[PDB]
Amino acid sequence: MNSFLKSILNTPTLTIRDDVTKLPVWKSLQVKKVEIYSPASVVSKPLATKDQTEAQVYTEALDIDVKNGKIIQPVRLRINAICPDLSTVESIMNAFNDNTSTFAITSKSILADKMAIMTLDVDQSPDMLNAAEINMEFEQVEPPVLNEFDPAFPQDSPTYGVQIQSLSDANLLDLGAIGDSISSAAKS
Amino acid sequence: MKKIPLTAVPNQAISFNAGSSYWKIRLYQNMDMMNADISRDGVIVCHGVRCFGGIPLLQYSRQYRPDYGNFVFDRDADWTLFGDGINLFYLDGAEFAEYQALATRK
Amino acid sequence: MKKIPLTAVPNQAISFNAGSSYWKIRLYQNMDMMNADISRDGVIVCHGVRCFGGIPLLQYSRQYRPDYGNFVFDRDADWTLFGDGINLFYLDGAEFAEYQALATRK
Amino acid sequence: KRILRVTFNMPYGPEVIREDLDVRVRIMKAALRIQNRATMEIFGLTTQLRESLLSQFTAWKHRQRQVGREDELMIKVSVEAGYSDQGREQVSRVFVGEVAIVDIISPPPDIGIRIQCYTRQIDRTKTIRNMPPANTTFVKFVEWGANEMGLNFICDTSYNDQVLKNPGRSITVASAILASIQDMYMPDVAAFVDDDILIVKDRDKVIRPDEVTNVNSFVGIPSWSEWGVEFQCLFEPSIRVAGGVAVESLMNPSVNGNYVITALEYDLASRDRPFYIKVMGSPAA
Amino acid sequence: KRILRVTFNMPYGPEVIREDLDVRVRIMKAALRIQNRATMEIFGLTTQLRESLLSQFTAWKHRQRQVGREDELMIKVSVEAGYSDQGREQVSRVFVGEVAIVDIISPPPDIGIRIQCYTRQIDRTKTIRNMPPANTTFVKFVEWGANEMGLNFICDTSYNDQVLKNPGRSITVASAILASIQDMYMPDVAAFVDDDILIVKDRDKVIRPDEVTNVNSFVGIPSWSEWGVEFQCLFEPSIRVAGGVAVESLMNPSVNGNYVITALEYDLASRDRPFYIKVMGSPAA
Amino acid sequence: TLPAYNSDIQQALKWLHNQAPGITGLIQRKAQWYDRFSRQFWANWERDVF
Amino acid sequence: TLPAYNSDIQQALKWLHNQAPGITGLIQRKAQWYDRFSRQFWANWERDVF
Amino acid sequence: STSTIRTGTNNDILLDDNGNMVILRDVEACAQDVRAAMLMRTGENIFDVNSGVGYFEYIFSPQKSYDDARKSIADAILSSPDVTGIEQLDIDITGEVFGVDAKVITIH
Amino acid sequence: STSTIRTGTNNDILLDDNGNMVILRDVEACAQDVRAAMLMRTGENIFDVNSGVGYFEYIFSPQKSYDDARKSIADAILSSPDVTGIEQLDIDITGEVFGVDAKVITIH
Amino acid sequence: QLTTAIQDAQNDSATKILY
Amino acid sequence: QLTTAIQDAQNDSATKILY
Amino acid sequence: ARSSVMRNEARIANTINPNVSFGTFLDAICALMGIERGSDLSTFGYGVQVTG
Amino acid sequence: MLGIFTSLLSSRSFSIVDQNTNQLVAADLRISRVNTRFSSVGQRHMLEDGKTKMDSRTIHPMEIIVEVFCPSIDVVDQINQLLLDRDTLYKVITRGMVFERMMCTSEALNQTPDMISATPARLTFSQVLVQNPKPIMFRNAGDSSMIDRGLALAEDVVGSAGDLFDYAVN
Amino acid sequence: MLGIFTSLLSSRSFSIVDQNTNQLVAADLRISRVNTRFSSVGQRHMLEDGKTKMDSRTIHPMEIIVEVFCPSIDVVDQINQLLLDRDTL
Amino acid sequence: ANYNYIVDTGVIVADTADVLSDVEAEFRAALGANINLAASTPQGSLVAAEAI
Amino acid sequence: ANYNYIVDTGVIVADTADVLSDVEAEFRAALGANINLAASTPQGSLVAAEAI
Repeated sequence: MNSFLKSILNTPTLTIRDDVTKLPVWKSLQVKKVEIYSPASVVSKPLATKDQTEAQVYTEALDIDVKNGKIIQPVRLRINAICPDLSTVESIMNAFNDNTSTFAITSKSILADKMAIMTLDVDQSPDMLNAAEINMEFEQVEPPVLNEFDPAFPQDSPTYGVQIQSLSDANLLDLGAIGDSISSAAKS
Repeated sequence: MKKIPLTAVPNQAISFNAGSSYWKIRLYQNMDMMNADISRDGVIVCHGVRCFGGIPLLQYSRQYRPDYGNFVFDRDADWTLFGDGINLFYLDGAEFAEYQALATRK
Repeated sequence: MKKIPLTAVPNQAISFNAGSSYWKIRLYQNMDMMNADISRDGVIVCHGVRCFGGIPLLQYSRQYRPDYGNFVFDRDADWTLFGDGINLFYLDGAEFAEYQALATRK
Repeated sequence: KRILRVTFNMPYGPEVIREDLDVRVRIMKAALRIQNRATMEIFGLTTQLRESLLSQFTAWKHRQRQVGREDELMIKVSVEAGYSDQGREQVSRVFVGEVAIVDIISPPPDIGIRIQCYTRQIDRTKTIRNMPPANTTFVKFVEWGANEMGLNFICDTSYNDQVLKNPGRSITVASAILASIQDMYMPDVAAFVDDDILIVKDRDKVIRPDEVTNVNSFVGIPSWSEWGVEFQCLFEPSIRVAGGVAVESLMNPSVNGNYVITALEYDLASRDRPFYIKVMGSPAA
Repeated sequence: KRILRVTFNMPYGPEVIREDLDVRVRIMKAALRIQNRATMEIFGLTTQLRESLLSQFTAWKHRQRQVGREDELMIKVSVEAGYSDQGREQVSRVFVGEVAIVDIISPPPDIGIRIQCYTRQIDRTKTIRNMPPANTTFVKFVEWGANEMGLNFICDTSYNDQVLKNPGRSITVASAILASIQDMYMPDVAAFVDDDILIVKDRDKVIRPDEVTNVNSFVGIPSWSEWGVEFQCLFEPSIRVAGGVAVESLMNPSVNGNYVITALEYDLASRDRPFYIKVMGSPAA
Repeated sequence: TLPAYNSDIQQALKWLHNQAPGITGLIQRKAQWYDRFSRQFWANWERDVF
Repeated sequence: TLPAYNSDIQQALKWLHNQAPGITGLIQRKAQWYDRFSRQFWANWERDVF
Repeated sequence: STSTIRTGTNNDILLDDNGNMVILRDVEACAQDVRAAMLMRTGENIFDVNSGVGYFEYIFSPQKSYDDARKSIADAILSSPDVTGIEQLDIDITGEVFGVDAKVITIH
Repeated sequence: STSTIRTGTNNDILLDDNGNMVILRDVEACAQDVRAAMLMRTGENIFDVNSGVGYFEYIFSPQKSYDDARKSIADAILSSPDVTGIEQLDIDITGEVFGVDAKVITIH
Repeated sequence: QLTTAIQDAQNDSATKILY
Repeated sequence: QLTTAIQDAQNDSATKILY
Repeated sequence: ARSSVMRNEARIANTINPNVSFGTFLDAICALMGIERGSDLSTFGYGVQVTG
Repeated sequence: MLGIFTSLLSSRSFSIVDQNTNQLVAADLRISRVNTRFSSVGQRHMLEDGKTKMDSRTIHPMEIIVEVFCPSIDVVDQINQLLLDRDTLYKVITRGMVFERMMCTSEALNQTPDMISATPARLTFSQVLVQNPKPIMFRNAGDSSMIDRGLALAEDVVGSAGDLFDYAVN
Repeated sequence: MLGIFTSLLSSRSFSIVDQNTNQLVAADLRISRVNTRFSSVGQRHMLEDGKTKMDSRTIHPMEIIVEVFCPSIDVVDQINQLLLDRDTL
Repeated sequence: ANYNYIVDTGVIVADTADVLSDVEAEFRAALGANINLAASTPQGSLVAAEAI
Repeated sequence: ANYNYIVDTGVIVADTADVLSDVEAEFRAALGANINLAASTPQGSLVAAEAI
């Protein structure tokens, strides 16, 4: 039953990373069940069809209509696990309370990313005096669209327009232009 | 003397109503320097103005009378220290004339 | 000089407001060529016009006169390559007159 | 097995939207000046059909451009609804008018449009071609208005032989003709336009006395009103506005009698429960 | 992380209501004479904050008393909304106006006020201090109106060099100036006030041609309309009223093109789903 | 333009009318006449045009 | 300003073209020409300005 | 309808007998593109940076679980045009060989 | 990007060899700040009052549980800028020693 | 509905003649 | 909400009562 | 049939206009002025030395 | 069910054939149960006297719920690709019962200590309703019906007629 | 859970300490189970192309459900005034 | 294609996203309407070189 | 492939252009020695674009 003899390319090791720091968070979080639900939404009303056209000129029209009529809802995870330490629970609670939190849950072979905690249930019962059961839920904040993007570089970055509205006057030890001139001539 | 908010990004474009005019400066990192594209009231005033500390942006009189103002960097432009350390200030006609008078006798 | 948006389908009809007029061109594969039916402002200007590269669609004077414009195919018409490779361009009166003046000494 | 069709009129031709697509038409008509309305929620539109319809429906080409001398300025659409069983049909006509509003109600994955059509939205007419009569009778002013609007007229009233001085020389467009005819003599005789027929009649009289509609089955109960009897019914392709009705109720025995129709509220949904018409009726003389 | 602030202006100072409190701001702006509206529901108010705000918001002291010569008569409140991630902010301004109405929608245990503000609710101004021009051009009447209201102006129209005999000496208060500028020449050139800038321009022209906003991501589908294209989007702090837009859609390929903005519907809820802006746009010339 | 044009008249004639003397006879006769009075006619008329 | 600018022309040479003649040859010669006609040109033109 | 300049095993532009450039189209082009995209180390595109295979972060390193290597190879394969999906991806490991095998299901 | 004047174990300002003040930044600055914040008794900041470790109300008292002490130490550690969380807060007792060990996960 | 009533109210105020 | 529209169709009242 | 003829007649309707004619019809029209479409032949080398 | 004598000792029960390209998809899933539930709605209308007319009936789209076991990671990836596939309609053949125009509405993987090697999954497809289930097409590419593009607002190019002439000359 | 010593064989697990006056209350409840469920809500936003941006997250208030045994009427009244005590946390 | 980045009001330089898109479109029009300009391909390498 | 320097009479640096031969000579001897650089071919189009 040697559970350390895990598979090589289907390793049953849950690894919740952190998209900011790329480090494993909440180790020693013995996991008992993982459920990955990925929904979608199809057309409900009957689609129209314009027949009396040719072979394959109907095909791309139908393909575009089908590409146009189904909307994807991103993934939710439900991890049921057993926390042995108070440090892990405090970290989980603080991460949940933090408004901004994106993690990358890697299940047996699933690599779902940009994932945020939705609900967290901590059950303390007389049959588990030490440790406590955790039922945590996750929702994908953003599907993994590939940012083609203009990288590697401070420069070559796309121009983003910050439309400022009202301009503040000034502060510090400044007397109009003479203050500005002294500050500039300070060479600092 | 009005301080223009900045954001620590390499390339950006800021449009605002200052001094009875609609200014728009696009600041971008060009190699090891910074340049600015300045457009007033839609019509573009100048391109590729290399940015320095204390040195006026609109360098030519045609671009700043009658009392149109000017933009001045306290230090040499560096988008890494934008917001915290390097500020850009706008001067109306009178304040910029006084700045010219002070800076032309140094 | 305005290209007309086309779709890679064998037989289609596109209507648009170009050159202060309401044009409508129906392009269809006839045997092994393309034919076009052109209707301006409701009335039908011509039926079964062969589509050729460079040759104007509205051939006779009574149609493209006066300054109404004309339509030109860059290459011989082919609905398989419509939108990518073969385009139809619309010329107003002056542009089509200059096209005629160039094309009559060829 | 409801059968509902929305038939547009476009340069290519009529593209009939059948009942297979989810359609919902709320028509509201009345014996008033105001143009009768029809809101149309149509889902299941393809990209090509949306391009062919919504791009043509526009409020431009008469404001920032010229492109207008006659019809084809705005698309005229008719509605043909009814029942069908054993192979027979019952498709009547319930609305004719031009679209005026177009929006989208339901976003993806069901891109559904909602248009708003009004009867006689061709107030984009020719600013009154023929001058109105100087001194003439009421029936004659009605005939002139009908001829100007291009509609056949049914004028049945006791006020026809009454002369008017300057009957509508301030009229600015064709639609205002109906407003003027409604403005003069408004205690009873209210004129309106039902589809293609301009009706000028007293409010207590039936347009076609031989066309009384005996009504015995109702949805709900035929109830009273401060004017007459009001009741909802399943779609019968024989009930128009201003028509005569011969209500014979069971639940309410005091509402039995002959009534003329003043209002009409069609609510037809091929893929939904509401397929009713609501009738406001007043005592008929 | 959405970041939404409601910043009042009271004698004590600005009291910024942050996004931690449940705030819901529905702003509706348009290119009309009408004052743009903002309805903001704020829950979680303490007793002290309620007494500090609602007591100042009142319609008295100018009807049954005097206490009035300038501003401080009614509280001017601005709205600053945007996004924030990685430490960088995007808080732009989406509304500036004075409160007019105070109520509570939600009773205890969540005592949440609902207050109604309109832009330029200082209409009880100094009853026109400087007399309007006797005979002048449209641009100069617009300049006089902007100077009287105290707002900077953007006048870009082809009707500027048209003399008016006698432009608006029936005006009673400062607000009616905008109604007058709207009244004259009103097929296209409609004047409005966006925040503190009075814009007078043709309806088919953009205030800032260099400031087109390329839009590629929408919520739902960019659909056709009577005039142009209508579409909803997530909050982008670069879309104003009457600005230029460069719609590039995927679901609908025919709506691609350049559009000017006519109407804007902000719906920002820090603690609820709706954080969208809806744009009405018309073809740009 | 490119992807052929069919127009054979005999395309109507399924596998079913494989041993049929009649439907096949009618279609063959009609195809022969349409050929003789359209294709042959236009070929001779173009020979005239030349 | 500060955080480098590379702009090396030869940055467009992936690990795939490690033993390639062609792609590597073309990119190297293109880089040599852009060097000779931009960097050398501006160097000797600044020497001119001096 | 993907098209690509035909190259040899040295990843260099290999010409035909007449000294022209062959433009492979559809199936062969897609196969060549997938092979080329799987040989690109991550962080090499100064115009994508995040693209490429993790030959030094997930492969060639004492990585605990090779699911990340599988995901990177799958992403690299899917990034090529007209690929749609992968029918099978084997990550077999010999003594010192990281044997990988793909069964791309390209549309054409 | 925290920065703090360098201090010694005696907890005064300790200068360098040149006679200057060193401004530690990021990791060392955060470590010094956390150590300083864990040595501050509650009620010592007249401008925060409630801040600081409960060294007399939660530790050093004949108390029933030390979970309040754990909460106080965690709050004191987290109050420092650029701390985010605590990976481990081991709390061991010897006869008298109230041993506390932290595993702060400062980002920078 | 509010929106349909609003649109109907807007309709009957659009004739060719501006004034 | 028609209540907000009702509250909006009340703003047309300046200091002039004129009266 | 009844469609083959329709396409044929629309194909050869305005064939006498040389700016819109095609094929052998255009060849006929342009042969009046002496402009004659040539023939597509091939190089016909003879006497090539073969060593074996 | 009966209906068909295969007389074949290797018949396949479940098939998800991609309608375009006519290819098997996820040819390895271990199916365990299929429920193809239909649906339709009545329009009960009470009317005056105690009675109720149903009026017509609407044929709501059919749904299929398939319980499967995925024994391979490539199969899991294929199923995820099916869920993310918005541009192809599949055809599901359970047991002599063919359903075309099927698109995956939902999918739920389950990883439990009861199954360490494989993963149970619950696919759910829904049918895409069309106006005409049986379309009419034409063989040769000449004879379409015509589709109209509506108003186009012809875009702008800058080439003058000289470049167009040179293009036609070449 | 682990993370803290006691070296003390008399630690009581559960405690309801009144915030003001910092005193224990209902010091005689026989706790049997505690369930501390967190909550938060997403802002799913479908957008044009098949995709749904989750936007931000709102942290709903924590809830705790405690099953207990009250062994005495005094404890029952203490819980009743706990529920009726509207002015202390 | 390259517009005129010299103009008269000083040099107007565009972002590398824009110039890369311009070179990409020019390569696409020259070589083939559906050539893959992936950075790992030879054509993509040439495009990146002409973008730097 | 040269920068003519009018030393004292025109004071202006003049481009020489004629870089098509140079770019053809690079495609040759680097990508090969026998490439058919004739137009209407992919390499010819690439060379023409690069010379432009």
